[PDB]
Amino acid sequence: AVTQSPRNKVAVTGEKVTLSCNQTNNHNNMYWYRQDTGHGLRLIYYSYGAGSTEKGDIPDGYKASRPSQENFSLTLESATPSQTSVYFCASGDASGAETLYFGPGTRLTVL
Amino acid sequence: DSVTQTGGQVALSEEDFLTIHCNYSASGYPALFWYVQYPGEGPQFLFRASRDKEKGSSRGFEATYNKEATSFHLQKASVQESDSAVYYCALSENYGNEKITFGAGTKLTIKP
Repeated sequence: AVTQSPRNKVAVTGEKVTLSCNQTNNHNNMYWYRQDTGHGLRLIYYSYGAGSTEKGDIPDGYKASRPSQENFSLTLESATPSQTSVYFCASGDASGAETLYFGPGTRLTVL
Repeated sequence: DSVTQTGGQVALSEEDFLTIHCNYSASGYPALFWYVQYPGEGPQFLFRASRDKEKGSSRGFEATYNKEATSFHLQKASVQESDSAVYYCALSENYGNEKITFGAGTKLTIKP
């Protein structure tokens, strides 16, 4: 339904990291979240539809791109240790009050 | 908006009565949700509720939209083995922002 890549990633401070997200049901909405203990899931960036991008609650250090309807990617231009968490991408199903379906997630560690 | 899960961790033994609190603050009628996340995977839809007094349910769990007390407490009379994972309370703003705000989550560890 929604797949992410890579599943596991270790970067060094300053490395440029791109997380890739692919959905297969063509929903207009896609979201990028990071999950941290004590914070649960926080929105970084989200997309209302192809060719557009919107800042989430904690976008600093990130940028995202929605070239198409099926793909939404998240990029960490210069990775910092604080970006070390689990990233989850999700598409929004409007027919269910925007019920989300997440990809497996990307475990990113910044050394 | 904001969602609060007064419980960060919850330890219970098989068949114990489960209740994970969810209190919130919104700017209108939002739709309340509950997601379950098992080891190694992403969060998955459990159930939702759009209107106040409405009750959502699945796999034994359930919550009731109580707009007055701005709560949506998750409950399951008898927690099994496969229940041990993380639960997130979420409020979807499908009628407004279309942004979904999540709680801090709650890890449930069930011992035999």
